[PDB]
Amino acid sequence: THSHGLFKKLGIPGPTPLPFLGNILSYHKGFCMFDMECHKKYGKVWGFYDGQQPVLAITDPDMIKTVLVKECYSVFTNRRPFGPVGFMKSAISIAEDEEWKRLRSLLSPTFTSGKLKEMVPIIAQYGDVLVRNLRREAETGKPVTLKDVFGAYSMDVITSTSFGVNIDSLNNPQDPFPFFLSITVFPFLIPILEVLNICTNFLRKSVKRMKESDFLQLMIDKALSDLELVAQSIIFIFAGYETTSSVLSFIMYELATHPDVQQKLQEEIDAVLPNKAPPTYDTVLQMEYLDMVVNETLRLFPIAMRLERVCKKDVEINGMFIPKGVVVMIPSYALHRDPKYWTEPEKFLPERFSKKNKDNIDPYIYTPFGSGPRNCIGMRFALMNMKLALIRVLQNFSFKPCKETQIPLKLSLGGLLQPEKPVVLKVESR
Amino acid sequence: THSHGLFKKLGIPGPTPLPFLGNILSYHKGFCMFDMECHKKYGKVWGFYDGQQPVLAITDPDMIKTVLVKECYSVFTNRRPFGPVGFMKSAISIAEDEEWKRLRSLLSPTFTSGKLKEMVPIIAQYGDVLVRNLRREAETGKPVTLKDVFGAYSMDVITSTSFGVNIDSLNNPQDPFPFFLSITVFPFLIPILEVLNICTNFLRKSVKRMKESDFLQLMIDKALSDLELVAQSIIFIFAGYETTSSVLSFIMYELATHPDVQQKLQEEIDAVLPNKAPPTYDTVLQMEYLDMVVNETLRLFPIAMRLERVCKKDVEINGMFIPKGVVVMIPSYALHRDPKYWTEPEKFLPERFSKKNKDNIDPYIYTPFGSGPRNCIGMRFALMNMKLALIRVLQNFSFKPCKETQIPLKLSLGGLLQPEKPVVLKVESR
Ligand code: HEM
Ligand code: HEM
Ligand SMILES: O=C(N[C@H](CS[C@@H](Cc1ccccc1)C(=O)NCCCc1cccnc1)Cc1cccc2ccccc12)c1cccnc1
Ligand SMILES: O=C(N[C@H](CS[C@@H](Cc1ccccc1)C(=O)NCCCc1cccnc1)Cc1cccc2ccccc12)c1cccnc1
Repeated sequence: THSHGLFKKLGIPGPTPLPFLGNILSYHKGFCMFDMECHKKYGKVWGFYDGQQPVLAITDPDMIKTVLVKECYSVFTNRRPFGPVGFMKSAISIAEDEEWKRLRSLLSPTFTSGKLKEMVPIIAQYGDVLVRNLRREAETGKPVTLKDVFGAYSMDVITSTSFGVNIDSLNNPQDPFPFFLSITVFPFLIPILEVLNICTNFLRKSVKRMKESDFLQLMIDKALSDLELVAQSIIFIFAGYETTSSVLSFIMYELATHPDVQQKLQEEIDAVLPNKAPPTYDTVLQMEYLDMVVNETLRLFPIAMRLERVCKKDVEINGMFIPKGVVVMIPSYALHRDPKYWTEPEKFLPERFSKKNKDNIDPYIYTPFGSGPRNCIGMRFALMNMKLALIRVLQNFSFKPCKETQIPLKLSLGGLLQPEKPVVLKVESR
Repeated sequence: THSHGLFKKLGIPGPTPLPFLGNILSYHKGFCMFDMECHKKYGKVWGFYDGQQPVLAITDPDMIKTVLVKECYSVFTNRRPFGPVGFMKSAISIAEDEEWKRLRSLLSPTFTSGKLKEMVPIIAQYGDVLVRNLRREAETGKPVTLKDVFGAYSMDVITSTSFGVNIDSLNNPQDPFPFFLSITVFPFLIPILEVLNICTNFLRKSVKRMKESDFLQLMIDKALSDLELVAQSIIFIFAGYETTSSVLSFIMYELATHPDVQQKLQEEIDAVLPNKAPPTYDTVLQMEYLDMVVNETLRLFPIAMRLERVCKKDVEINGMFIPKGVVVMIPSYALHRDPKYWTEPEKFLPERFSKKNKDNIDPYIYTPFGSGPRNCIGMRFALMNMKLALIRVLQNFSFKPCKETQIPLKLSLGGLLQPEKPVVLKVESR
């Protein structure tokens, strides 16, 4: 508990840290409730300890703009060190400084407006596998676990949008994937596990055997290793499955508990796409209410909850001294629910993002995809992927609450932003 | 042994590393013999592994100038990480990047030509305690352990040149101070010990109680903490004792085994200082042969043996790619004995440093005090301290080999550059 006097010195409020543990016992209600409580207890700026690690929480939109944008390349370049990783240290999400800058430029032309438009005719296939897999569980009046049929779709998308492998995700899906804590109170142990190779060889040799003799194309086309190829593929595999399915489950819960929004969305889909027209790249972007629903759900459920940057050297941002080594954190979940910015923040209201009202929204308060040079590189792909899925599903089915549907939806009091009970809804055919 | 293929990839020769251990088993003859052997086996550039840590050895004087001078602030700023340290991480010798740059500027005016000239009237006291402590062990024909009477002098110097405490170092000296290895093959364990406070509180509270209510003066006069004061004091205490005594023992051994040089030096001392005149700041600098003896001894015995810098990012120096994280090492001991630069290098010959021959010496081959911005900050003080001691001792005593004198002198086959057996010589009074 030696370094537990930093914020007392700097005159920054926060919860009193216990020795060794710091303030980690306060995570018993989850990161979200802890951040929402501290945002009320200490105001605009406070600090806590993840073990011996000082973490300063900031809410000033100017100070957030400074960290994420103005001083990204200079001071706030990297996220919190995460280990043990092994060869995955070369992943773009985990790499640091110059190595990250080289990876960012190398992987950036994957999600251009042109490369995304090339994927719309490809994504349109598994949307029909998604509907037909749902039409079976709908003609039988059997409630549907959404994350299963969504994850089956989300897995089909990422394997082909990046590589080209086509699999109906109801036969054998070759893609499998607590203790993830303790690292906080035992980071000294991270370099320890850095050597006993505790990092499966499943795609470590299978994806490594991407002989191919797309994102896989533009890579072999400084330079990039074939393993540097494996680690990035795993990263792009991580997001496009779990994030895509979890948000789509979050959307259908809110569309089920708010039937008025679900119908108003179905009316717009039939308008832009008459006769159940196939969704194209440009017709998806025309739908504004679909964008408002996705934006409002991501406000209530920012699947990242927090944004983090490591302060690599002493700085004085927006009139506040911040010492080297301190982790700067932006409580995305708490800011998305801050009543000082959102009227009735717990209520699902897509009209916050109407073009009449989308101007009263600060882009450093609503940050579902981060901000600055190190934002979510797969943002445009993710939004398009989820929107292409919502259109084809709502064009065919309507969703109603079931007997076993968790109303209201508890968030996972544990680590990652998921529901406690899975989202099960009744599916009816139009 | 995963990272044991770096030099095989780069096409750089070196000894084959065993798993986990790397090449540390080759240290069984000491760093010096290992460096001298590898300098012959692989030529101008080679690499080895300190456990899993790659260390690239360079001998090209241009590449040495690049690392130590041209690219010091940019790439080669810090030495190898050393731990566990505790609060001593703020020491100038251990600090890194900006924190070191702030410490360097803050402590640099301590060893100016003016501040050194203020210490000559102060150092002249304990030189007489050194002579009188020797005159007792000389009027009794009892051989003298040099490092005892030298360390007693060297301890008297550092306590007053920096603080002002006066003690005859034959009563109780309040200054006490293997496993130091393993860190190489167990650095993962360094952050581990970083928390169980394995770093005595002896001067940690005594020197901390430097109420004083000099180097201590110029400190309280960005800013500097009072603990930042303790750590630096300990650093300055480390060098001025052990380094000063060990080199003075190295000099008297060579002056004893080479009586012709010892007399030619005594003749110059009586010339510049007739009637055993007290040595002053300017009379010490006039003595060239005294400088040549000190320089030649430091060639045969560079007490640091090696210079090291951590390559903080990918670079291509003098036409050689060097990857991030690699430790760049300059084998000072091996270069000081390189026959490609020195004629009969094992032979003590102060005439190498005569002004007729001091021009045939490359300053990036002879580096007893390092080079560049991070050179030995206490160089000018150390040379003056040792020279002020040699003058007053040789003005009174002559030294001859004894029965138990180790001839030839074995170097310590262990870690730090010391003799195996201590240097014991017979002392006679002129
Ligand atoms: C609803 C979907 C998604 C959300 C809400 C989301 C959110 C985020 C957030 C908050 C960050 C951190 C930004 C920061 O710290 O400033 C991030 C980073 C990242 N995202 Fe996503 N993400 C989503 C989907 C995806 C997808 C489909 C990909 C496909 C490759 C992806 C790839 C990445 C990568 C590689 C990073 C690391 C960026 C870097 O380190 O340069 N994400 N994402
Ligand atoms: C015969 C006497 C001495 C020798 C041969 C010697 C040698 C060296 C060497 C080789 C280095 C490393 C240079 C490099 O890596 O480039 C160094 C650094 C250093 N020396 Fe000495 N030294 C001696 C005495 C002293 C004394 C009396 C002091 C008094 C304060 C001192 C203070 C330091 C410090 C603080 C550093 C670290 C420099 C930095 O990190 O900026 N040394 N010395
Ligand atoms: O990713 C989850 N935990 C991460 C751990 S780091 C790493 C994952 C990893 C790589 C190699 C070995 C072991 C693990 C990573 O590359 N992760 C972002 C990639 C997908 C992605 C995910 C989300 C948004 N966008 C892209 C921390 C984290 C959480 C949340 C948001 C983050 C945002 C940025 C960086 C780290 C973030 C995770 C979460 C839930 C289920 N499964 C895994
Ligand atoms: O210092 C010796 N071991 C060092 C270890 S790091 C540190 C010492 C320390 C600080 C705080 C906690 C524990 C240890 C240090 O501050 N050390 C240079 C200071 C004196 C000094 C010494 C020599 C020259 N000039 C100044 C590595 C090293 C060796 C040799 C030369 C180096 C040169 C530069 C940096 C590290 C060097 C050591 C050696 C022999 C006996 N006793 C201790």
